[PDB]
Amino acid sequence: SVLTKAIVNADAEARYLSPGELDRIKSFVASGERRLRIAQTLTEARERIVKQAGDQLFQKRPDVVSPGGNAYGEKMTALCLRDLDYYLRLVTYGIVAGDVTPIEEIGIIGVKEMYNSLQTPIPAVAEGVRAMKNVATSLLSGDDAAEAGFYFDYLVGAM
Amino acid sequence: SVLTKAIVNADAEARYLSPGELDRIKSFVASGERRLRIAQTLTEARERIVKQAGDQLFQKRPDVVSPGGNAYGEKMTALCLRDLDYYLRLVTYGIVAGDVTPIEEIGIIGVKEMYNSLQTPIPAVAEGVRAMKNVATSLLSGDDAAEAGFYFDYLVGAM
Amino acid sequence: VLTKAIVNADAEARYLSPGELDRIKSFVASGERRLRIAQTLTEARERIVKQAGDQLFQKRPDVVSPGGNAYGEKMTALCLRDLDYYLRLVTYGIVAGDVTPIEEIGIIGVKEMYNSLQTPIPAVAEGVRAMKNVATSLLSGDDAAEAGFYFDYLVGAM
Amino acid sequence: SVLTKAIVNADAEARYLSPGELDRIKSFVASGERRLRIAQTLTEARERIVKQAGDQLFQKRPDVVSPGGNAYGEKMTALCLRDLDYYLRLVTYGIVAGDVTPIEEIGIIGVKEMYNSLQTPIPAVAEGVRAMKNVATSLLSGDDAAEAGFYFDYLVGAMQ
Amino acid sequence: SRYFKVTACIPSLKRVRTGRELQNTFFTKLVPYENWFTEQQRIQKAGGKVLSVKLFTGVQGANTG
Amino acid sequence: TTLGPKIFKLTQNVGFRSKGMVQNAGVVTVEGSVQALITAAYQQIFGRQLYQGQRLKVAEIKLENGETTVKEFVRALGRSEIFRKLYWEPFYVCKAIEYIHRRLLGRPTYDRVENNRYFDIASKKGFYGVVDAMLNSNEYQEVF
Amino acid sequence: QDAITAVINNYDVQGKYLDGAALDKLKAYFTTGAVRVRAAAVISSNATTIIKEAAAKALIYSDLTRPGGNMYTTRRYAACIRDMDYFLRYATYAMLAGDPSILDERVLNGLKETYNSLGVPIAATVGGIQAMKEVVGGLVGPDAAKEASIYFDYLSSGLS
Amino acid sequence: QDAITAVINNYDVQGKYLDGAALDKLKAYFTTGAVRVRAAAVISSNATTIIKEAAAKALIYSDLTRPGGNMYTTRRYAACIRDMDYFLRYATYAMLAGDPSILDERVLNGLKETYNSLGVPIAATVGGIQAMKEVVGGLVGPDAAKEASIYFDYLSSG
Amino acid sequence: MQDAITAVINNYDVQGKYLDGAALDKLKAYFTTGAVRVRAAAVISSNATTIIKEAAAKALIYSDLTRPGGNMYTTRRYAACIRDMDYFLRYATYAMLAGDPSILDERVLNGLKETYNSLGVPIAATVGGIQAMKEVVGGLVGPDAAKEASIYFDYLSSGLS
Amino acid sequence: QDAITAVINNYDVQGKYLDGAALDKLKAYFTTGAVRVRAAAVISSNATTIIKEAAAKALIYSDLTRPGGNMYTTRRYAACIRDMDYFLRYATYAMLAGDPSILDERVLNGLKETYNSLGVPIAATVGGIQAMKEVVGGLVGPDAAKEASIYFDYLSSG
Amino acid sequence: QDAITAVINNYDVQGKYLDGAALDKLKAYFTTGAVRVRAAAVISSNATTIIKEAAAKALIYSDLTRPGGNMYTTRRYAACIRDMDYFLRYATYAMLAGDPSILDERVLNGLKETYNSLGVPIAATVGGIQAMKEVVGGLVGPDAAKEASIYFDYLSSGL
Ligand SMILES: *[C@H](C)[C@H]1/C(=C/c2[nH]c(/C=C3N=C(/C=C4\NC(=O)C(CC)=C4C)C(C)=C\3CCC(=O)O)c(CCC(=O)O)c2C)NC(=O)[C@@H]1C
Ligand SMILES: *[C@H](C)[C@H]1/C(=C/c2[nH]c(/C=C3N=C(/C=C4\NC(=O)C(CC)=C4C)C(C)=C\3CCC(=O)O)c(CCC(=O)O)c2C)NC(=O)[C@@H]1C
Ligand SMILES: *[C@H](C)[C@H]1/C(=C/c2[nH]c(/C=C3N=C(/C=C4\NC(=O)C(CC)=C4C)C(C)=C\3CCC(=O)O)c(CCC(=O)O)c2C)NC(=O)[C@@H]1C
Ligand SMILES: *[C@H](C)[C@H]1/C(=C/c2[nH]c(/C=C3N=C(/C=C4\NC(=O)C(CC)=C4C)C(C)=C\3CCC(=O)O)c(CCC(=O)O)c2C)NC(=O)[C@@H]1C
Ligand SMILES: *[C@H](C)[C@H]1/C(=C/c2[nH]c(/C=C3N=C(/C=C4\NC(=O)C(CC)=C4C)C(C)=C\3CCC(=O)O)c(CCC(=O)O)c2C)NC(=O)[C@@H]1C
Ligand SMILES: *[C@H](C)[C@H]1/C(=C/c2[nH]c(/C=C3N=C(/C=C4\NC(=O)C(CC)=C4C)C(C)=C\3CCC(=O)O)c(CCC(=O)O)c2C)NC(=O)[C@@H]1C
Ligand SMILES: *[C@H](C)[C@H]1/C(=C/c2[nH]c(/C=C3N=C(/C=C4\NC(=O)C(CC)=C4C)C(C)=C\3CCC(=O)O)c(CCC(=O)O)c2C)NC(=O)[C@@H]1C
Ligand SMILES: *[C@H](C)[C@H]1/C(=C/c2[nH]c(/C=C3N=C(/C=C4\NC(=O)C(CC)=C4C)C(C)=C\3CCC(=O)O)c(CCC(=O)O)c2C)NC(=O)[C@@H]1C
Ligand SMILES: *[C@H](C)[C@H]1/C(=C/c2[nH]c(/C=C3N=C(/C=C4\NC(=O)C(CC)=C4C)C(C)=C\3CCC(=O)O)c(CCC(=O)O)c2C)NC(=O)[C@@H]1C
Repeated sequence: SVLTKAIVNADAEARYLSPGELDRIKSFVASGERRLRIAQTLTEARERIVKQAGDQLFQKRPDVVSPGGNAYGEKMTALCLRDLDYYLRLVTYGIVAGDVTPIEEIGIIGVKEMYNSLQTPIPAVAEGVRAMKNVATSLLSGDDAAEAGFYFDYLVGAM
Repeated sequence: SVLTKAIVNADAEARYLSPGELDRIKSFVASGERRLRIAQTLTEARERIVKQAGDQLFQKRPDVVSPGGNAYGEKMTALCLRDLDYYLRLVTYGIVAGDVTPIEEIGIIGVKEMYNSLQTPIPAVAEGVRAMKNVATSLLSGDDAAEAGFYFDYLVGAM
Repeated sequence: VLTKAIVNADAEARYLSPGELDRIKSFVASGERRLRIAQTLTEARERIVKQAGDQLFQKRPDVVSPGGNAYGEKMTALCLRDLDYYLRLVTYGIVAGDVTPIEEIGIIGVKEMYNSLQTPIPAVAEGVRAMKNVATSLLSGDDAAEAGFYFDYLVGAM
Repeated sequence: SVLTKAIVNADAEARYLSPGELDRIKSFVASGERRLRIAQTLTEARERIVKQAGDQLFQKRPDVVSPGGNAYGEKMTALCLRDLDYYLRLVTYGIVAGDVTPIEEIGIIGVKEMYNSLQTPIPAVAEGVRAMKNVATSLLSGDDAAEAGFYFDYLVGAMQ
Repeated sequence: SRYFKVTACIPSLKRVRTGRELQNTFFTKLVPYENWFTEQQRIQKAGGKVLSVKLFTGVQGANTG
Repeated sequence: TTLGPKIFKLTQNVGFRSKGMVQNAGVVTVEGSVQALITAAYQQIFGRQLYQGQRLKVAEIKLENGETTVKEFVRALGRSEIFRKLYWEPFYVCKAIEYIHRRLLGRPTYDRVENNRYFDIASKKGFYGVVDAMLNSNEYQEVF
Repeated sequence: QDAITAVINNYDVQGKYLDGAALDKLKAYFTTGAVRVRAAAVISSNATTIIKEAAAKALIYSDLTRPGGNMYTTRRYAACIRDMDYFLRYATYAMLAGDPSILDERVLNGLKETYNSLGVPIAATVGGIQAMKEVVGGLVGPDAAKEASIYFDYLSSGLS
Repeated sequence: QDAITAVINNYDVQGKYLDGAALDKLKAYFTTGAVRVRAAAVISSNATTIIKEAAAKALIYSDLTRPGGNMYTTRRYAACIRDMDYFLRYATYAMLAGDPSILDERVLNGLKETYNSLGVPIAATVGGIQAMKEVVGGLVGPDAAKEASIYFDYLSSG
Repeated sequence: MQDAITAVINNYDVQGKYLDGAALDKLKAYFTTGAVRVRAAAVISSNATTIIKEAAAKALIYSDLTRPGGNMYTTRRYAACIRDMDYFLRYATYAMLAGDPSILDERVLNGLKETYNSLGVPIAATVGGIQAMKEVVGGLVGPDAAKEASIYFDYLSSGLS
Repeated sequence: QDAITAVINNYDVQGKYLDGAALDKLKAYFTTGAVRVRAAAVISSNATTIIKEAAAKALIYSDLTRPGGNMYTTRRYAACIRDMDYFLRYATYAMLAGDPSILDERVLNGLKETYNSLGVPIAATVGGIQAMKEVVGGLVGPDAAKEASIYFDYLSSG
Repeated sequence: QDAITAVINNYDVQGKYLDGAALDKLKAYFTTGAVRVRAAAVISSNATTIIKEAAAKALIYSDLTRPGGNMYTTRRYAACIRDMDYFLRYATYAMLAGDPSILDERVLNGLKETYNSLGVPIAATVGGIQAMKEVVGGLVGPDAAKEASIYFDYLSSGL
């Protein structure tokens, strides 16, 4: 969260929170209620977002759902969709937290290593997240969408 | 500035700016125009703020302006007021920057060492800054005052 | 091999040990045999690459699919060119008696290069494995074992 | 041993053994059988090697076996010969290992300090090892002798 | 941050070393502004002489930054 | 000795040793000695190799070109955020200092005098202060 | 951790998406947040004085400061005030966070054992913490004081 | 450093309190700020692709990649794309900052000399930077593009 | 660490005995096995990534562990678990070349149980993974090599349990 | 190094055994020694004040301290007084030693170059050193002052 | 690098597979190899004597060894003979390698600058290298001497 990040920087410096840091905390607490609503919206639309994004991804990448491809087969396709669902849940957590740190710990550290063992292509996963973003953006209002976009973009950047 | 701080953290991590970091930048740019006005107000009232704070300080601490005390004598009293003026200028810089870093480089690093050579008591200097804050607060509107207060408090904490 | 021995000596700050010297002698004797093994693969190079390419594609339809990187004539040619490059590196390795020549040209920064290209690294590894199998068949058993080591290293590296 | 050295380098790097390292291991295992024979030869001739070397040393250095000298007296002379025997045993261990490390841990670290407390002259000890080398070389075939010589030389280098 | 490029030569007066010491003896290095003070002292204590000092990065006497 | 652990020294810098011949060697060589040292750095400071995002390439680059020396590379790893995250942030401050000490200086602390010195520094200047003090120690300079 | 992250973590182990009940807890924190920020700034500015006043209330003019007392000698006195500062800084962090965990992870873990080895008196330390709380309570004001008090009490309970 | 700090520093050396003229410059920056933040987020998300596209435009399918070219061998290829990434990241930093100084302090200082010793071709590198600029311009959109372009041009001129 | 050759030497050195035929026979036994071991090691190194993948597939993945609330849930934990698996594999390979289990004791085995208990990593699952790796390794190395490889894997498993 | 060692070193390069003339120089040093020890103790006790007084004489109430001056800002002020302390400590060491060499080996080595890069003014620094000398002269007393002065002058000339 | 690697590198820049002409160059090196190994063993065994003889020819009984000379004092004397040993060892390495590159990478680079700072006399050092060459030439025998001489001359020219 925003607050955790600020505290951690202060502790490293062994100082009390800087005025600037304090100001950011103030802004965050005001923003929070709006953030909660944005997260709630995505949670309700979660099932549809995942479904739509999956279809888009498979259209974009025929290969992944092909006999050679990792995603191919019902079991595998389900797992790919489960992964998309996981990332969406993480994004909602991020919006409420106001920082990517919660997202980062659960999803972005060691992600490369995990997927490499699985042999899943990382770029395809990124495309799926991009697809989810587009679906999510449509349901969200413009300002809400921008906030959500940042978290979605981070995920895409991370992988 | 807030911006410099964010960039520096990113460069250390060797990553593009995090969404949360970007959000704080967005908030800051919106705040900036209001911040500029707050700074302008204090600049105009600068001469009076310093003057008022000085005799509050001298009343609070008779010793400093006493034959033993560092501040005693016209030359010394002028220098004490000069110092108060310096700190006020630094505070204005801080408000526009949105972070204490500009203040910190000019005024808070080596401050102890400088004053110890001078033999000036550090707590008295802090009291003077506190005094300046009270004068400044009165001229500022309440929300403006709170913003200004943070920077004033930092200075007091630093010394 | 000689470079490796010298480097170990320099680290120890000593003249080359008798044992180290003996290994150098053995290597120079072996070299002529090594050259022949390399020559054989060079002559068969075109066919080895072609067969290995095609062999690999059978396993993985996806790599050469509309989504996939390899798909299309230009792309397929580039994939085959890459296989050819690795084969050339392997031949260089056999004559050198060390993986170092192979390693500097092909294995350092390979991950980064392919990630920018978006080529799947595992598929590349399969292609090298495929090349090994073709090469092994043409080589005599003892020759094949020598060649195998270099091929295995490449597969291990990526 | 060769193998231990290779493994240790790999673990420091936190990597599997390199092909080059593996090749050295292969060479060592092939050499081992020859090495075993060389070691066996010296073990069988051990008693004579020590005896001959001792005599040479005492001729080279009358003083050590003289009333003033450390080696003088039966008890002391026995101990001096025992030391020579110890070093020979270490050399055999070295040949099978293919490295001086086995020799080094048992015999070459703290050797100066030990002998200085004893007051034994280090150069005389070195001469005895040199003497043992010459005897050992004669019994060994030329190529075998060269291998054995390296280990003997190391000991002489270690002790001065 | 300000950075210093420093070239210095250091002699091993206490003991002779068999391994190459040329890297240790003569080095050109990049030093953070803060670290340089300590590094300068270390070279002086070793008895090494600092041939050249230059400010690689940053601006002469910038008031803040 | 063989009783010890293995000690890595950087004998030469490849960057300034521009080849006088066959500039575009391809096979080059002696890259490994640097690249091994870099691996061994991570093994000493962090204990393990880092994950893919986590490594710091910039510090590695400078060391490879000979801009920095080994001393300064070690400094960069101690200063690094990941090093703070792994060892500073989760522990009691004294537990932290003791672990950091063993990684940077290669031994447990001897006495309360050392421990106190670092505890004091930690309270004025935090994690950054503690790590600098260890690397700026004369003891560090003598051994390494 | 912090309150926001604590909620997230509980949901993550369940694998559940955030729900209204969870949202309500988050909402509760957000309202308290503004107060906390103001309190933290007050504490930071007055930190030196807070410590001074608390020492005056409990530590000084006591047997501790007198010869043969734990805080006798400049070195010991300085140590004690350093510890006091630690407690204050961490309590401020905890108050902003809305979670006691940081106190457990940094301050509380191993403190009892450290103190016992040192021979520092725990009860006196606890007394000092309670004194700091009282001083802090005044400065922060009543609404903030309640929040501030819980973290101070948490530290005290841990030490005891 | 940054635009805001630049103004402050110039005033600090004068010892002058901040004045309206100074405030106006700061105000100008604040309006531009929002645009810059949006641009930065776009660049970060599309960074890998930006590099890929730029390489495709200039670096690959070229003599450089062919044997005897500077970017030949995996190691060199990887180095070149790493450098490209650096330029992009620092340009993004500069755009947020509104100041060219960070480019000078990190990227630009000593780069020419390094490249000359290495034998890296400067003109080709400049070409790559210009290619990245063009790709970036598209993604960021026109208002952002003007701001982005100046930093890219600054790198090129350096 | 110690190796088979050094182990024989050390045993003789404490006795003070010169090397004897019985000792020689043990050394000779090792020398014959050596060539096989080197080949096995090269096989394992090349297929290490796959070995880990297969073993994880057999035991670790598609399980409660990977599901939320499981030890290997989250990317960070997943990555940690596969890193540990790689360690076990690399050390077992080292042991197989050496012909001695000592290195496992000195590096891997010492303090592992205690570490795992503090972490809350499940030992039985880890042991299961090691056994799975053994089975996969056995196939690749081939029968003669497999017997040798198996003992070191079993040694690790026994230590942990 | 030291007066005693300096004499020895001069003789060693000549290869000459120590002679009466050399002995006389050594004897001269031995008489001066007691005075020097007393002076050193005085300086150590009054070091903080010496620096304060010298700063008052030269550094403060000056353009340097005013904005745009070298010693402006707390950080720079603190640096300058730290340097002053260094000079004082080393001069005290030199006085005890009876040799200017230590000043060359530590203080004179690299500082000039550092200052030139920084743009610190040498003349102002020299002024500060001269001021310290004057203050020191008073405290140490006349016999000690002459000895103390030479080392201060040596620093200034360097 | 090595003769073998040099051939490889030349082919790699061309991109050419190894050809008979290239093979012939490699074959040439292989024939020379046996001679080189014999020479190296001779040098290693006689290294101490080689240095002694060369020193006797140039370094000792000279102003250098006399007080005020560069090689005066035990420490300096030991340093000079250590340098001589370095040159010998590296030349032996180069002879086995069949390439002068190692000399450039380790010995030759930065030596001039080091020596100038130290005040070591370069011409005397060069003289010593030449002396070692002459002694080495005798021991190795004529065929080996030609090969040995080139590396010694290379060192001398560099210095
Ligand atoms: C879908 C966009 C792509 C895809 C996915 C895919 N994943 C698996 C298997 C797993 N995925 C995970 C990932 C996670 N576990 C975590 O803890 C997190 C963060 C909360 C993630 C994202 C895991 C652990 C598994 C292993 C099996 C399991 O679920 O227990 C598969 C199938 C298994 C396999 O690859 O053999 C697939 C297909 N694959 C693609 O190609 C899509 C582009
Ligand atoms: C006033 C609140 C207290 C006080 C002040 C005092 N100051 C001096 C002398 C100096 N003060 C400064 C301060 C600064 N230099 C900087 O660069 C900055 C940061 C921008 C500051 C704040 C300096 C450099 C001086 C030296 C003289 C000069 O101006 O050149 C004095 C006189 C010196 C003396 O006491 O001997 C005094 C009295 N003293 C108090 O007790 C007040 C509480
Ligand atoms: C085939 C096994 C797989 C495959 C290959 C593929 N490669 C490219 C493009 C390039 N690949 C290389 C490779 C090398 N250059 C070197 O110097 C070396 C070492 C000697 C290698 C191996 C390079 C540099 C390129 C760029 C093109 C160029 O050289 O000019 C492509 C095309 C991708 C593109 O964007 O152009 C492809 C398809 N792809 C697969 O899917 C196979 C598994
Ligand atoms: C001997 C023929 C001449 C001579 C030698 C001499 N050298 C030094 C000191 C050093 N010389 C070197 C050289 C090397 N170090 C390396 O790593 C290499 C490359 C492999 C070389 C050739 C170095 C670095 C030193 C400095 C520290 C050290 O001990 O290594 C001295 C000592 C001089 C001093 O005062 O330090 C001497 C005397 N000088 C002569 O008189 C001969 C003509
Ligand atoms: C007198 C020269 C100056 C002065 C002194 C002063 N001191 C206090 C209070 C305390 N001073 C001490 C100091 C010590 N305790 C020790 O253990 C030692 C070493 C053996 C020392 C030097 C302590 C501990 C106290 C606190 C009281 C206590 O111990 O119980 C005061 C009063 C401050 C207060 O608020 O209590 C004063 C005035 N003050 C000056 O300015 C004089 C120049
Ligand atoms: C003050 C209210 C009481 C007091 C304190 C006191 N503490 C020490 C010494 C130490 N204090 C610590 C404590 C910490 N280490 C940590 O990691 C943390 C958490 C961040 C804390 C709080 C440590 C490590 C020391 C030991 C330092 C050393 O080695 O000297 C002392 C000094 C003890 C001594 O003998 O020097 C004192 C006096 N003592 C009281 O009586 C007060 C009640
Ligand atoms: C790519 C567009 C072009 C290219 C790149 C290339 N660069 C190198 C090597 C280096 N380049 C740098 C530059 C930087 N290091 C930094 O830290 C920064 C700023 C953050 C930069 C920009 C450096 C220092 C090196 C040195 C070697 C290294 O890997 O670190 C190479 C390799 C050169 C070689 O032969 O070793 C290459 C290929 N060259 C091209 O062909 C493109 C036009
Ligand atoms: C004070 C009389 C004058 C002055 C000093 C000044 N110095 C610096 C910075 C450095 N000084 C050194 C060098 C040394 N100082 C020493 O005492 C010694 C040992 C004898 C040395 C070698 C160094 C290394 C630095 C830079 C590194 C660092 O500070 O850690 C400054 C700061 C300049 C700046 O911030 O840009 C100053 C101000 N300048 C004056 O105004 C006086 C004339
Ligand atoms: C006499 C007690 C024993 C003895 C001596 C001996 N020395 C040499 C030759 C040299 N001795 C030195 C010694 C030094 N040079 C120094 O700088 C120092 C330290 C101050 C010393 C002690 C040197 C360098 C030489 C070389 C000659 C020269 O200086 O130019 C010899 C000559 C050997 C020969 O002919 O080669 C001898 C005999 N030898 C004994 O057996 C005595 C026990």
